[PDB]
Amino acid sequence: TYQPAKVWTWDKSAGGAFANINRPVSGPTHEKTLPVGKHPLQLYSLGTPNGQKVTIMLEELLALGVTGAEYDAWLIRIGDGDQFSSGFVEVNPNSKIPALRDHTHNPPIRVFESGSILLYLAEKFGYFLPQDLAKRTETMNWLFWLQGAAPFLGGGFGHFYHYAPVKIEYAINRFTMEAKRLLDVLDKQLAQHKFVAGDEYTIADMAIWPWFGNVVLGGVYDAAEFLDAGSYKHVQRWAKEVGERPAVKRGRIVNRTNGPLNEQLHERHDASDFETNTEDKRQG
Amino acid sequence: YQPAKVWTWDKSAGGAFANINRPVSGPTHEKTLPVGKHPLQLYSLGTPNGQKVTIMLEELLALGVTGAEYDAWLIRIGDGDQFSSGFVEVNPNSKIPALRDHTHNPPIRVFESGSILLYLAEKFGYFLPQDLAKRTETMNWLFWLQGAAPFLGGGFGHFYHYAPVKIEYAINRFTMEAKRLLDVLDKQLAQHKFVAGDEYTIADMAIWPWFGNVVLGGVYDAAEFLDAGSYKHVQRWAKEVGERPAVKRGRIVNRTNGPLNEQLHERHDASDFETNTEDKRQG
Ligand SMILES: N[C@@H](CCC(=O)N[C@@H](CS)C(=O)NCC(=O)O)C(=O)O
Ligand SMILES: N[C@@H](CCC(=O)N[C@@H](CS)C(=O)NCC(=O)O)C(=O)O
Ligand SMILES: N[C@H](CCC(=O)N[C@@H](CS)C(=O)NCC(=O)O)C(=O)O
Ligand SMILES: N[C@H](CCC(=O)N[C@@H](CS)C(=O)NCC(=O)O)C(=O)O
Repeated sequence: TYQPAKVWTWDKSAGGAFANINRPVSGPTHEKTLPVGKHPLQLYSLGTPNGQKVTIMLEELLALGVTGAEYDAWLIRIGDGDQFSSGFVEVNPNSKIPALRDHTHNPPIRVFESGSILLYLAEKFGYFLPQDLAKRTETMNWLFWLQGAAPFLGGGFGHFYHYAPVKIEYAINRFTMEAKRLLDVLDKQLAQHKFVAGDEYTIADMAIWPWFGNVVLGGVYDAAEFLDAGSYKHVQRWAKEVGERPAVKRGRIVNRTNGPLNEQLHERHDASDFETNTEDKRQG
Repeated sequence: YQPAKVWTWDKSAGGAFANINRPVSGPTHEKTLPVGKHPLQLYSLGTPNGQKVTIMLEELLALGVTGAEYDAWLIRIGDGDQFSSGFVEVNPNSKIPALRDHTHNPPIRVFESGSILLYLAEKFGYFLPQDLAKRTETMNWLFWLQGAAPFLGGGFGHFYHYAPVKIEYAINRFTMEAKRLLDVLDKQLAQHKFVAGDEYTIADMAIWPWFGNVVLGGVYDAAEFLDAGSYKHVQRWAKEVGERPAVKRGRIVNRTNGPLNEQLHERHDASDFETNTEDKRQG
């Protein structure tokens, strides 16, 4: 019967999902400077649920004509360890996407953590975060909630249900029960409010949709049936409402490398890229 | 064992926190929350997440910010107090800490410890830099904490410490990550006195009760396992922050175990630290 050691040590031979990238130590593995484009915002990211939050926000800002939200979204393949380049570590020492630099300052200001990037963009431009203190505070409560909940959905439920090479009943049960509890909190909130934090769409919706909205629409971990996604009537209503917004349809495909080819735009350097550079146009 | 097509909730599970954990949210009983005389009403327990907030409130009072006066009411999460109707009304997620600011009508509810730290920093104007670069870097680390603690607590703490059955696969996954996060923090503190820069902020208050106390042996009985003495900069900073007068006080609010002089079950007036700690209630 297994007993932990007095002092944990790393077995590099264990293998398994993300074996090639996960380590007990942080920092750079190689020297590479990040590319920088002509736009004021430089984003270094991948179209996972956390990258999508940020590119949905950027697209929503552009739809309101916000010229300062123009951006270059450079692809960082986390499977290849691009997050451990010297250049990437300088923008985010935690080596996770998304990471952004705002080049309208000197020196440029780095922003890492998807939730921090959403708050930074909301404050910078003044949209998608209410002015009223009570409404702003509710919006922040739900944004934080997501930032504290996604780790359970991804690092817990998604890991054990989808990626782990061994199906562990105790861990699947613990993390599926919690993912359901979180969906239930979200469902009972959306029963009473059009959007997560109230009557208006905010950065809280943008943070939550790529995780909880996509999970119930079948888009993450092949888990909608296992999670009984159809039982969360109000999550479904809201996930379809937010998912149909034109800026969400564009934001959700930026830096995306899975799904239908016509729903992948591997980098974004101008608005016209959506017309000409999606992966369905690059098959020859 | 193979997962089902659709997960169903069995009982017969009696593992750690199995008696409070459910796949559904909402109240288990009806009870109103107590309300005291002070402007800020806190409903919490002195776990790492409660301590973030009581530290901030004590730091603000140390600066003479009288509007941070607070009632810190005890919520016993092991008794299901987080599932009363009154508690669900302040935080529909049923976790502590949760706070209401009764200087508004209706009072403004604030839930998630990181949301509370931000709300208080913005309300009073302390512990969140005004310079945009420094402000942004403080928020990066605060959000980093809020996204990292789930792995330290609901992963590492759960599988290493609380679960009586030690599941090697899970313990290796979450220990590795705990150490990676410690190393991030150590490499940052190698270059900076506080987590976000030169000055103490809400980011230190968020991170200390988790990563600071883990390295000092205060959480999960894990310092040896984690090789915590290897993170020299986390140790330096953890000791430096722990010496702060307001940290010494904040860390004991709503604590219900440990030495008697390190337990103040509720805080309802500043003199409670002199009169009403569990050691002083000894007759
Ligand atoms: N708390 C984070 C989590 C970010 C995150 O988990 N990014 C993942 C991809 S979605 C990643 O970069 N993983 C790289 C790795 O684990 O090495 C945030 O909200 O930004
Ligand atoms: N993301 C959270 C987590 C809060 C949390 O995990 N609270 C725990 C105590 S430290 C809790 O109330 N647990 C009660 C339960 O799980 O039923 C926050 O930062 O406030
Ligand atoms: N270090 C990895 C990389 C995979 C990954 O980073 N997953 C992301 C989603 S793409 C995640 O669970 N993020 C948690 C969060 O968003 O807080 C792992 O072993 O789980
Ligand atoms: N629902 C429980 C209760 C235990 C609990 O709430 N743990 C807190 C620490 S006291 C936690 O890990 N919080 C995670 C966070 O702060 O994000 C669990 O099964 O993990």
